[PDB]
Amino acid sequence: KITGVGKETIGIKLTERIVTPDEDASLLDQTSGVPSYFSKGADRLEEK
Amino acid sequence: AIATYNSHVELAKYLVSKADSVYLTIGKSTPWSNETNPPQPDENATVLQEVIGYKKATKVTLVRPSKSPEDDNKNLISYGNKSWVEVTPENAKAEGAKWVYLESSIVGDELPLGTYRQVGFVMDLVAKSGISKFNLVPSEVESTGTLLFFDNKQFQNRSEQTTAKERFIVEVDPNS
Amino acid sequence: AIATYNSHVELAKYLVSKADSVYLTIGKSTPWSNETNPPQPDENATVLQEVIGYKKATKVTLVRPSKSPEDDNKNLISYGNKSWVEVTPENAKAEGAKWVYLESSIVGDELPLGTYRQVGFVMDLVAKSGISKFNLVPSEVESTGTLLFFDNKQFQNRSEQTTAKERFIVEVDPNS
Repeated sequence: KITGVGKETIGIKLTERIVTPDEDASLLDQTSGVPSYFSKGADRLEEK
Repeated sequence: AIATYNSHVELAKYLVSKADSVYLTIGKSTPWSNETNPPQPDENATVLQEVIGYKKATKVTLVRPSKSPEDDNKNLISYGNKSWVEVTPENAKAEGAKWVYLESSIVGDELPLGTYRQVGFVMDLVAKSGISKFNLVPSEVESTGTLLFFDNKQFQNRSEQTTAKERFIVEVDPNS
Repeated sequence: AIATYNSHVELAKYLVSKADSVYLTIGKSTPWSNETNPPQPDENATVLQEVIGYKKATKVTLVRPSKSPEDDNKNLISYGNKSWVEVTPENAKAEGAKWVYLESSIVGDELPLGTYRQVGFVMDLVAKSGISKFNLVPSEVESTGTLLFFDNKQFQNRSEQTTAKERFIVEVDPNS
């Protein structure tokens, strides 16, 4: 919300993360599956 | 009245779902009253004695005893002079898997130094906030949770080249 | 390897957390071979024979055996010519309440009347969309979930005057 007086500028601010297969059951290998051998590989950059 | 085979399978699927909260813990850094023969593992103990700390389990899963040739190709683990195969949560009642495999390893330096004589897995360990690391000394923990399974161990030591591997195979009712 | 006393208490707490999904089920409306000696129950059974229907569990709780004077200031259940007392999830360790109580009641013909010889309880049942009524005949169920516990009793009737209060006291590990 704005104050309704003088100039006001509405803007978007993006923020970045490294995100890991410990936070993400999805980053766990489909060669095998869930927490399993082959499974805990790379992390990700993500921007929102 | 009687719990079914598959109930143990379903409770075993519940324990595997708890995996995040499962920590190996090590303790008893000083002598037993008999270092040649450790005391009995009293199931009324809620905690290890002389707690060194806690490490997240590296592998929590359903298993069964393997058989050859058909399993030879699958992910295998060796335990108790027997060979075991990993089972996935949806397969559990197709396989018959009422056994849970639990493991962790202490990577060299990641906890305080020297001997241990107790080994166990808790679940429901909750850290103090802004801590996230998988290895915890008791002064970093907010709730220890519940000691699920544990064992008493002998005078064998740890230092930084000796990454130590500890594991069990268990079921919820070991004796129906 | 061994499951601690408090592990049973926690698994009992988990079954009590599933309470929402729990249904009584009744079946075996035709005779046995010997109506004085039922066949022994088989734990490998996934469901009752001759399923009459499902009724939502009316009461799911931790319990323990009662004693006096300490339980005189509490909720008492009567069953098996023994008296039992209700226990709550955040007290389960402090009371030692590894037993679960299950109970449901069928009022009159809200399921089709007649005899039954199998009593059992399921979790994870789900009904077809919009059917919220706690009495179900099998066609109204979307998924049967899982049969956790049951028995092969000798026959009993149900009639318009009756209300068939069935129950079980059970524990995850009836023998450790």
